[PDB]
Amino acid sequence: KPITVMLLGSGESGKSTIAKQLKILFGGGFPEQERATHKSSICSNVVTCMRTLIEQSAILNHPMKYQPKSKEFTTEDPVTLPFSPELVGDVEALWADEGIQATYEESAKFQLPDCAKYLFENVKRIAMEDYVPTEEDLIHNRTKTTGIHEYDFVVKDIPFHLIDVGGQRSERKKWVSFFSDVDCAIFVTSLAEYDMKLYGNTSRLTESIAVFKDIMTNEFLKGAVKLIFLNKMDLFEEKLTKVPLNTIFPEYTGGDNAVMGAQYIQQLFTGKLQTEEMNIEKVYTNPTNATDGSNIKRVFMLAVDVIMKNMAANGKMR
Ligand SMILES: Nc1nc2c(ncn2[C@@H]2O[C@H](COP(=O)(O)OP(=O)(O)O)[C@@H](O)[C@H]2O)c(=O)[nH]1
Repeated sequence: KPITVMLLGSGESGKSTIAKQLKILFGGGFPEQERATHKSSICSNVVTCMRTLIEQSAILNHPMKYQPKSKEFTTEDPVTLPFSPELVGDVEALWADEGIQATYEESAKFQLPDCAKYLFENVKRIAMEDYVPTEEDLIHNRTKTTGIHEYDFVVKDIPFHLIDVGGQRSERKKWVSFFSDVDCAIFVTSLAEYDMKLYGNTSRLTESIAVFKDIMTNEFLKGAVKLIFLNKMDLFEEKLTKVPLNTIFPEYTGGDNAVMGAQYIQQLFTGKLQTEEMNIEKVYTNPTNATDGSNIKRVFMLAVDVIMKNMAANGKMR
């Protein structure tokens, strides 16, 4: 029987990106027909993300040199099926325009999907008539996984079964207790959300923390190893330079140091629990960059050993 792993997290923690990444690395990836289903949302995101920046450049007074010609940037209507011929061209001009670039740097804050820059840098290839999304596009594109995804992979000749629990907090609860005999629960959280508000909970950070505190006391998850992926370490490093951590936690003295800062956030989730960073009741932690296949491969590897060691010591095996 396969080793079972359950992914939990808040929204926009990147847990769905982790799951696609493991299917690519250890599953069979995604076949052309599965990939082609993502064409419309990717094509749509190209336009909507850029409308966002144009609108924000007005709200934030960064005048534009360039002026869009295409049908697509004269309307708020949903995005049609084949792009107008001029769409490609003015996406490239727009992204190179001084005012748009200035607006992009003030990304904190309005709400710009993480995939924006990737979409723009890839527009020549996305706007082609015969374009079929690649696995890398699927990694970077934003999708809403209304939540219950299963699959199997193998790692170093050992069967794994992955349960990806999505949905509202209210249905997430339903599924956690449905699955029996889970060997490992992986909690994913976005480091870059430390400054984002909400309104029960006030901020994204406190909402994630309370989710995690659930996992730690959930009686159906006793027996399961608890791992935390502090995700979006890349985004967090950079974000720290525009929104310093002590503007959110004035009781913090570590400054620009993304390592010390990630630890500070990590310690807010784990309190008095014993913890262990896999990079050299007990909670294992590791920062991650889910859009980096190489990073997720190296990191899940450490994880397999932690899961195996633990199971051996708990009288479970294979
Ligand atoms: N830059 C960066 N983006 C990420 C990372 N992890 C996830 N994302 C992005 O976050 C967006 C949505 O995250 P998603 O996997 O759908 O979250 P979930 O479904 O709520 O668990 C996608 O556009 C991803 O490309 C990361 O480590 N780095």
